[PDB]
Amino acid sequence: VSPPPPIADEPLTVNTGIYLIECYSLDDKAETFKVNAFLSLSWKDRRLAFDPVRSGVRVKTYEPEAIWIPEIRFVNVENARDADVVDISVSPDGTVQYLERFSARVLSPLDFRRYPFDSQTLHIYLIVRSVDTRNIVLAVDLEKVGKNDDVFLTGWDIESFTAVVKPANFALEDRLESKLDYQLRISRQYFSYIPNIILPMLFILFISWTAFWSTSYEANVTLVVSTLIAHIAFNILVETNLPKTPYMTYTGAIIFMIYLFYFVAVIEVTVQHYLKVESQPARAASITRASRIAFPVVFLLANIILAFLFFG
Amino acid sequence: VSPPPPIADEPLTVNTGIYLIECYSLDDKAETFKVNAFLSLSWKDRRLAFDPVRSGVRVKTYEPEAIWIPEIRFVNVENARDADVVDISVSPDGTVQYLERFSARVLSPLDFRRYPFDSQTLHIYLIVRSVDTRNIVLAVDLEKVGKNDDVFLTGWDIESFTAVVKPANFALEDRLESKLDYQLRISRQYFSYIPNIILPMLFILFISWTAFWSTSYEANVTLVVSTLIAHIAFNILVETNLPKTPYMTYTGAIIFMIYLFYFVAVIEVTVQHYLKVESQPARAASITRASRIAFPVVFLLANIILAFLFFG
Amino acid sequence: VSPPPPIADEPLTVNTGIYLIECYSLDDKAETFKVNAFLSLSWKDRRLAFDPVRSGVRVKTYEPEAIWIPEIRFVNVENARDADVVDISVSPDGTVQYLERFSARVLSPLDFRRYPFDSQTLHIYLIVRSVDTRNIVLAVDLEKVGKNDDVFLTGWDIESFTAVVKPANFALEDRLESKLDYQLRISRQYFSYIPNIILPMLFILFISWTAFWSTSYEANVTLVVSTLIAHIAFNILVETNLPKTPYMTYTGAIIFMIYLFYFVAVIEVTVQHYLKVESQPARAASITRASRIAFPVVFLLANIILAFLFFG
Amino acid sequence: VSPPPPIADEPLTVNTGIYLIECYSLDDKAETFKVNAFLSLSWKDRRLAFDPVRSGVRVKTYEPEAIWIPEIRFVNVENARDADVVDISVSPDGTVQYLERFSARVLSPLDFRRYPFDSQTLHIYLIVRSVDTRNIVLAVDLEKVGKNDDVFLTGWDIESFTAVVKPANFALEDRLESKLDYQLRISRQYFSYIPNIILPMLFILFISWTAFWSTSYEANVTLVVSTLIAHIAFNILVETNLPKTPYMTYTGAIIFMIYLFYFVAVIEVTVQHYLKVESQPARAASITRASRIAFPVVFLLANIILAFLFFG
Amino acid sequence: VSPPPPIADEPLTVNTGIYLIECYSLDDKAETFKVNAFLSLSWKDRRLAFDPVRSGVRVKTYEPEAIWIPEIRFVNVENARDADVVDISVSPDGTVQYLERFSARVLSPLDFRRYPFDSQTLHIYLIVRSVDTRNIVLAVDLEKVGKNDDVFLTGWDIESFTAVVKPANFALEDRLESKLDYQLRISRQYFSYIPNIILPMLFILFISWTAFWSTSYEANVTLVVSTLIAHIAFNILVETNLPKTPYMTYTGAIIFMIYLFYFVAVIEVTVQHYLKVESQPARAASITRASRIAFPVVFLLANIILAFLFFG
Repeated sequence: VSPPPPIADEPLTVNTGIYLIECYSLDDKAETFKVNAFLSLSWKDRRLAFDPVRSGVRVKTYEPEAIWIPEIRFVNVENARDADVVDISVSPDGTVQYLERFSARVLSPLDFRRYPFDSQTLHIYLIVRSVDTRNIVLAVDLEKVGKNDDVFLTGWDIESFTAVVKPANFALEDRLESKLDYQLRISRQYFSYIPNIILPMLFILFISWTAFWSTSYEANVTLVVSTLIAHIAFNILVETNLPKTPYMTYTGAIIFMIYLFYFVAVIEVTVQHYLKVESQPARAASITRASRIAFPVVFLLANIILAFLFFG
Repeated sequence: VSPPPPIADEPLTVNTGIYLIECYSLDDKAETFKVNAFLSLSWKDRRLAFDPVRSGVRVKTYEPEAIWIPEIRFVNVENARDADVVDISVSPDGTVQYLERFSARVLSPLDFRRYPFDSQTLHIYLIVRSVDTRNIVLAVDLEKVGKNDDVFLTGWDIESFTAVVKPANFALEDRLESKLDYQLRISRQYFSYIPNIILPMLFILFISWTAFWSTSYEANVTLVVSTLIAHIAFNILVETNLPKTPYMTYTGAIIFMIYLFYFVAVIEVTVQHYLKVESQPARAASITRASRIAFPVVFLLANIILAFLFFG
Repeated sequence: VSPPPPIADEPLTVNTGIYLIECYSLDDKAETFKVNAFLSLSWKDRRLAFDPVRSGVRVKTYEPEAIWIPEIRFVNVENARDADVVDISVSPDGTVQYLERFSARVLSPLDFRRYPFDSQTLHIYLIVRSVDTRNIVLAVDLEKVGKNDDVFLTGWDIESFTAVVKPANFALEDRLESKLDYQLRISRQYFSYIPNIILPMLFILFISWTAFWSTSYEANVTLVVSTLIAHIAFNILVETNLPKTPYMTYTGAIIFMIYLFYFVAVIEVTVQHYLKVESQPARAASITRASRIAFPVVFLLANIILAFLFFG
Repeated sequence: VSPPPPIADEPLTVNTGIYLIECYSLDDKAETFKVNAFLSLSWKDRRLAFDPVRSGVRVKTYEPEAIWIPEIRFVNVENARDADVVDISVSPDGTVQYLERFSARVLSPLDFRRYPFDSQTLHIYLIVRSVDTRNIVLAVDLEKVGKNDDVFLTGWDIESFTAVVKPANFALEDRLESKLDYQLRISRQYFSYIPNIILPMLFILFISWTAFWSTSYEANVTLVVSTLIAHIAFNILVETNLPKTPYMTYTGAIIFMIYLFYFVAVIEVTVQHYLKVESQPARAASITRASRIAFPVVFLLANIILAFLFFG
Repeated sequence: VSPPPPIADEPLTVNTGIYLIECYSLDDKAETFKVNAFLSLSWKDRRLAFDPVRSGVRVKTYEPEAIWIPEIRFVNVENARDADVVDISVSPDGTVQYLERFSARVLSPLDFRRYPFDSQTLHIYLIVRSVDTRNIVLAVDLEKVGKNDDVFLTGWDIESFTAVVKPANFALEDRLESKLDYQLRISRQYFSYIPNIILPMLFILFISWTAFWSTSYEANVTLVVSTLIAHIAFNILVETNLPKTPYMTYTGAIIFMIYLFYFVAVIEVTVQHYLKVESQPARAASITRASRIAFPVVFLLANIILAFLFFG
């Protein structure tokens, strides 16, 4: 029951790693996802061993639950994980092997700075409660690095799983060596969003620019205002896909720019009508001809500037 | 309590099968459904038997819970199933019969590539934890294949239940023989969707094509833009039935095509008005007469191409 | 603890019945409702009795929990019911009385074929697990038939509670005598729906028919298309009351007919304008005068046909 | 453990009362609210006493949990309450004092007949399970009547808490004396609703009445139909505040009247245009001048009639 | 097990404090947030000590769970907290140290009087149950004041954590010394709301004011009414960000003012048209020219008045 005594005068090291089996339910609204995987642990019990038997009497000895096992916990998942022990075995000179399958609901945030073309990083953290004087300093073994189990996440793809680092944890300067970090890097598949959220809005905006080829005030007014109403309705329609956030994003900037363009178009139409009424047709014609070219060029330049600002 | 010893030098085989009673609540948003059924198990205990009695002293002997029973689990359902044992009986030469009714919330995904005319396949998986050296390799008996209990699922129909296969499970090259697969094949009843989601959108689109029989710019502009607004409003209305997905589907392609058609109609109306203004009525009349026939033919051809692309 | 031995050579019969106290929360979206009631049971223990005492030493003897009681379960409610035993008493020649109050969340479907004027039937099912050889065949006593407790359900009314029948249950040809059926018949109060869902839609539709008294193309186009937009907006507004279903209903047929009428009105307006443009005013006037009478008559005839089709 | 024996030949009376501490979360959709309060109980143990000690050896004696305490339950709250015992003390001649703090989720319905200016009444019910022959008939003490703890409920105000009555409970003519009733009377603060739900709708309706000062058919048609669309959109916007109910309310009647007024306005505009077309301008002018005054007067009279009908 | 006896004739004082680790999920709809922190406690056990050992036999003695520890509870969080004891140690002359990490779902309300530019204050309350005669009067130590753990809350910022005060709790004049108060002061980051909720509404309102530069009745009517519809649609779009409240706020006043401005604009347009019809063009021109300047000035003055009224 008791942990191995500090005979080696060196903290016990526990090599550990996880192996993914199936992950799913990565919703953007609650920043939650489910992970099912297999967790393995190793030991540094080489100086001594409670069962150092090496003869053929007990080949591949397996220990019961009475032997000591480390207790680890995930600091992100709410409630507690469900683990079922499946394999315990002790080799000569200690170094027992302990495998199990678990399930948890990790809590990791997302950064929607580049929502359609963003890359996220899901984090996994675990710690071990120290006992007596010797520490339980953890390490990582690259043989059981994980993944490689044909696991697929819909709407995303996986490029790496561990990139193992050991950041120094800090909690009121507690007596903890470090905390293990597991960073699942993913990328979004953005092709489906182009015909669904991007192109219809551009088509609606381009429809409103046909008012520069007409001289009817009523038709121009109807076109511009009804196009604004249609844009607002489309924004209501696709409000679920767009992320509600307390900071500034790319799509929000695009939408604000579209609103500004609608306002400027209304102003231009009113100015043209007023100039035509006061018997100055040449000025109105010149202004309309200039705007015909000015509007798309300014739109493209502003889009390029935003793309260079929002993506480095 | 202990499993039968390996006397036959052959892994114990457990014939098993399930019999549906009632299934319901197949919602498309969460990809969840509830299953209540009866699970039966058989044994290969023919080499020996803990109760091999064959005389008339104990006719149709029934075993208590102290005897060993296999432990199986469903890898898809969250939490755990609720099972109530209803019948245990031991025959001569072993071969005990063990029946129960259970309930679970299986987790199976859906593929909405052909949402209105799609066919799904719900999956059931179970495994058995091996004990000692002999394996618990599973099999299937066609006598208890299941279904045939007048079970009905609303909005769908059932064509098959098992199509029994035994895929070789893989989890870090573990020592598991295989995993049982149960595939419930279903098909959707698509008749109700035609008057509810399909025909109104086509009527709205066809309303906008009447602008090719008129020469009033204001009336044409009002017709086309208000029809676009009505289309967006209808899309908002039926957004619950249409499935939100991260890939490309059939209805999404149709909707994008409808948006493109609206844009082209606006462009054509503007071009006709501009040509009429510049004192070229013959060209405008010819363009309108050509478009009157061109638009429906192109729509039909594109629909045929999409139907051949999205259905093989 | 053990059930009465089969001394009478006849299966033990358990007379049973429930008495409603309060039912509520009948939501149409989840097809769920809550029932609180009192359940009573009787016995056929007349051949013998474990406590057949008839003297005045123990007047109105009450048994403890050690005596055997039948175990029943509801096959519709998820999880389990909460029951608190309140009265146990044994009379001469057996025939004990056992009363309790329970609570459950029954699962019963609804058929929205005639949603505004429909009549539903909530179902309650229970079974008893047989022990030994004698059966526990159930029956019903009309004295405790139930209801009659001033219980009111909002939005509905109650006309009957039991209509006691005993359908022969079937589950893989199991050894079960039958299953008790309790059918709570209810009817909906439809008066509130007429001024809320029906009349506004008819008013909107009738507004669009005023275009047959005008000769202005722009006014007619604006009227019809804006009325279509208003109809779609109203349908969005009342989408919660209308039931989402995978089959064909009455309101859905009415809405599809309204869409068809809008399309035909647009076609008629376009035809009239085209005929007037080509210097044929008499034909346009005759067509408009004919349509003025044709539209309401056809609407009424189609409504009558639908009412005779959807209600026998 | 056993209750006091019937020595006085009179049922034991338990004086009881509750003292509010904090109440919150009064949502209109689920008709649920949370109550945290302190519950006190008294006894009629004056004929005898299990601990009738009156000397100075044990001043202010406090009893352990082994002594008998009444068991009460709330018939409205689902699941069960959470109670923590904080004070037990026995005085000379019995009359023990028992205080605790509890929490529950009471289930009380609401009547939205006068939704903006309504007064509700939350109900609390509790009963005691009788033991042996003597009854546990309950009473009320006005000293601990409750409230008076600076408790505030947002959106409402409190005018009374108890108005203590003892209705005679009825459940299959059971042997229960009565049931305690606690009626928390509240009133809604209606000032915030006037600028939020009432005034904008009236402004929208009044906008549509400007069509009686114009002679342009197209402008009148646009005004009336677009105002109808705006009214429907506003109704969609404020659909959460308005209560969905299966009976007739005040706001529903107002909304139906507004729809009727829109229909009559459309009819009047069409009639005026038709009369003007047929070379009868005097009749159209007289009708418009009459309607200018007729519409507001009829609206006001109908509002007064509805206000007298819906409020006695 | 028993608390220290009252040897010092002075109530035992328990110095306490919390140290934040991570807080998240501050949603405005449910007024809920999650707190994970470390709680420390001190003792006044200086007069005596159950383990007053001061020799080197037991250096840094640690007590087991058998020793007495105070029991505290949070009066705001529903259900109960999850605490894991991590450190117990007894020093010479008592003064034990007891640390743990906990988690809870605190219940604190919010005041949306100045929703975009508001400052909230989350509250934490705890009490201790007194035992015997000596009190457990609590205090605060500024060394462990808390925070200072690089904790960040999205959408807000933190300026203070404790501002320690000890309000005198009142509950039916109970025997409780006081209740500890912990006030986490936060401020909202309002920059993102300006381009998302404020500027588009102002642009829509300004679009409607271009009707004062035109003399076409139909164009003015279309502009104003369609702008009103667009404003209602935008209000529907941003209804989630705006807080639903039963009192009067700043944004609600702004929206009501915008509705009033729309109504006045409609009235002005109608008056101008009526005056122009009756052959009084000079009066209409003067009224339009006056309104051109009057509308923005009145809007700005009303905004300034509201800003001075709603912010002191």
